[PDB]
Amino acid sequence: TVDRLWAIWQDLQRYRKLDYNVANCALNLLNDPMRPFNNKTANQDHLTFTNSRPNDVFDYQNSLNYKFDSLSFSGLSIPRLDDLLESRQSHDRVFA
Amino acid sequence: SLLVEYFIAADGTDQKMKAGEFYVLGSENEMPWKFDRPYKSDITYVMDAMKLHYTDKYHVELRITDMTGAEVTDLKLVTSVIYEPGIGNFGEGRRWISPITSASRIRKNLLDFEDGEMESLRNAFKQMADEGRYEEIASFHGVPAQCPSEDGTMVHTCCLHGMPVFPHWHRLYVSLVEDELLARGSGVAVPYWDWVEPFDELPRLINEATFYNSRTLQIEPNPFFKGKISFENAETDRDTQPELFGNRYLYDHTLFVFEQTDFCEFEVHYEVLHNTIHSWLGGRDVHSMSSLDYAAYDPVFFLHHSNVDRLWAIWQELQRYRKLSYNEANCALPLMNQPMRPFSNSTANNDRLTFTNSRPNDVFDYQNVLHYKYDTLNFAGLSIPQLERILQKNQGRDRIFAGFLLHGIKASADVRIYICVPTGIGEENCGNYAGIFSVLGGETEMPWQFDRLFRYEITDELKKLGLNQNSHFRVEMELTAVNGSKITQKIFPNPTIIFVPSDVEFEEDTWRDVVTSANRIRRNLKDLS
Amino acid sequence: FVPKKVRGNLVRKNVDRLSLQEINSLIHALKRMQKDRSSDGFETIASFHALPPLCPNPTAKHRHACCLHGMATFPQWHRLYVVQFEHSLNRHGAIVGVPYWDWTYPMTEVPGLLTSEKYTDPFTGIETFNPFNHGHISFISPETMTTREVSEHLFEQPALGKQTWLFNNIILALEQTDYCDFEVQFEIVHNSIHSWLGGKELYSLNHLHYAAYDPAFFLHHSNVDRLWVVWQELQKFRGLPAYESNCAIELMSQPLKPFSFGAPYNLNPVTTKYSKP
Repeated sequence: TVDRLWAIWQDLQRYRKLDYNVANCALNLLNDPMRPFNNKTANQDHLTFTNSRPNDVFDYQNSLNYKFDSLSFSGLSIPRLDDLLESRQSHDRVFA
Repeated sequence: SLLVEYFIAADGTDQKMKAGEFYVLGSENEMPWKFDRPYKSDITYVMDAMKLHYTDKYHVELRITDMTGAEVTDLKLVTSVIYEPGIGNFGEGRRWISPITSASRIRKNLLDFEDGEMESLRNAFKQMADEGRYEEIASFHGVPAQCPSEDGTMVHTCCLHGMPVFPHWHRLYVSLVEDELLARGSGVAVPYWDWVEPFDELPRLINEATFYNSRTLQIEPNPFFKGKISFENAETDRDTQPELFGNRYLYDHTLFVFEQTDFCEFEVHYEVLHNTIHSWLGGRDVHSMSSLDYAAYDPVFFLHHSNVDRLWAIWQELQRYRKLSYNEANCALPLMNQPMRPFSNSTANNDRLTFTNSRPNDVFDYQNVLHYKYDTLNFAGLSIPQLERILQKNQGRDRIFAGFLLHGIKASADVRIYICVPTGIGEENCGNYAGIFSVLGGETEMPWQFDRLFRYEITDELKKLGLNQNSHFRVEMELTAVNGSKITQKIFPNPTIIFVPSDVEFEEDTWRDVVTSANRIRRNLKDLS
Repeated sequence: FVPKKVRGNLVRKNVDRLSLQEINSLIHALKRMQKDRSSDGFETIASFHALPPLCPNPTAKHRHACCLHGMATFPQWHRLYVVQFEHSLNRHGAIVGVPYWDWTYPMTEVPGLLTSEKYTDPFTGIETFNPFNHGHISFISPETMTTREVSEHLFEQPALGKQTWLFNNIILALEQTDYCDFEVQFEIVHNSIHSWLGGKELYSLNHLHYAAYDPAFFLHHSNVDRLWVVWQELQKFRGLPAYESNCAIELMSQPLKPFSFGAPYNLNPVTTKYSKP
């Protein structure tokens, strides 16, 4: 479910015409293979082994071969989701 | 009886020129008759002859005489003049037609050849070879320079390479040689060797040094193996780089060449891509394909440049499909009228074909003017609709390119492309292979400077590093000249990197909820049964 | 703390801000509507204001007419009056709203398009009469024109401690938090340019009868409107009512004449519909 959330954001990023299968954020980390999955032992799953680098796993659909039933959130299409989010941004807000 | 002669006159000069006449049949006794339709004549040649645009006047004047020669007066209205677009243009009327042309000398794939066609090609070319001719043609491109300009202070090689009219020139080159090939009794026009398809060996025709002659029943030297350079008393040799064998990168590269809407963008990617083969094939020897000076003397030259030409041809056809200009260029205009310097020269070009059409604009319609055709203009077995389809799907995703501002170095070299990932702590850099492309040149080549960037798509290599357009990295080239030992300092500006958003949704195409591999659909736990 | 993140309205620029094209369209539009003998024309609209009287009804034996002055509803009336004018030259092909010249800034000169006798179109290069320079009072005589006299007080500059009359009294007007007090100050401040551009001349801005025949009037009053608008903004800043008046509310019911007529005299549908202050 947590993963699903990420997926939605990615699609959200697509709608915003910003990076979704790429990360301009954390550059030196995106190429280090996952320490347990990359280990020759005991990870013998070839799928995960070969794709253990973070950059490899960005687009779940093509590399890990799955989809979520719907990527709309709480019954909201991604456009109207962006609508809600923008309207939310439209008001004075306070954070800790 | 009413013989009627019609001429065209313009307001400007005023030029008068007869477009022909016609006869209407008449008698004093008669059935009353008038046409419900205008009688039309073709008038196109006289219009082109006056250098008279159809939009400017160009108003028409007629005189009418009876049988005795007496001039009858106040006769008729010829007011209307109509303009008919070619059926082949596709812009407004007729659907895609693949229009018919003069279309002699069909050019076909070297692979689809038969033993007969090959032996006949070998023999014809031989006749061209022991006699004087082919060298006389290769000298148009090669190192003995013929072109001093503009004063001229110094002399340069004649072939055009930095410019957008690069294809045109070489187009004509192949034409020329093919002409004289056919005149030597060749069964077929010059074939294209398609290197876009990977190969474990070289093509049969050019590879082996000796072929078996069936007619003479003896083994004889293959004329396509090597050309002689007798004015320096040498022979073309070949050192094939291992990078030539089996790489499928040329497919993607040609793909990005075809994407080009503009003619000059097309030209730059087209020509860098063309440089590649030169570099891989005649790599290390000084007298070979790789050095611009001696490249033409190796027969494979035209075998190469017909193929290159084919690519251009395909693009033109693609442009037809796109309703963009296919036989004209909105691109760099002042170059399109200057006649090709070796072809326009009264000496040593005695071929009237190449002489008359040495102007770039004359070489656009290859089928009508140079009288040749390619067997199929499909790329990788793909119809032009299919090709444009693929191209659009290619434009459907986010892509990342490396831009290269190129110019004439004194010499041919290979630039290789590497991806630099800075390490977190501390600063570190530059060590992962992305690509490779070539620049071609010789000592006395005419200087040149691209007015636009060459693009190399680095998207996939970045995807394999898990990198994005936003992720931290830089692009470094490593430059190795034609001399094997030679490596260079910083001749070209550091590679730019450009991100093109998908139509991707970045630019053109609307939000589409894209199609993927997408097995194993995951669903909400509550929606389970 | 993160702070908060269908024909387009006409924009009334400052006069000196106007581009050559805008000045062009304005000159030509006012030219046409000045030649226009229709109700949409300059003479008719200027008739609205005073001397050929239209109140209470144009049919009255004796006519006390017409524009509201010296009362709480003074601004509203003139606001409506301006949009009247405005719409006309919007229909006559002005690309921008009625220019204003603010006396909020100190003055050394009367604005260009106002004072220059002739105007030369940059695009056609033919010099014509400048429509804004003066106006003709047709019903008296074809020859009779509005004339002007500029009082020296117009060009006052801040001294060491001193500041211009207009600055002072304008801020004194904007100081007020009550609409009616605002109004009583505001109108008098508004009278000063009338007096200073008018002078002793009869057919001028100084005379109530003939004022609206001088095109300047309207540019002037554009800024007048702006002043009110400014005040409104001030009120909205103070958490006080703008868009409503708690004082003199009874006068806010009585509809603006002759905009209230509809009829043959005025329409302009939008102007009639909102004839209530």
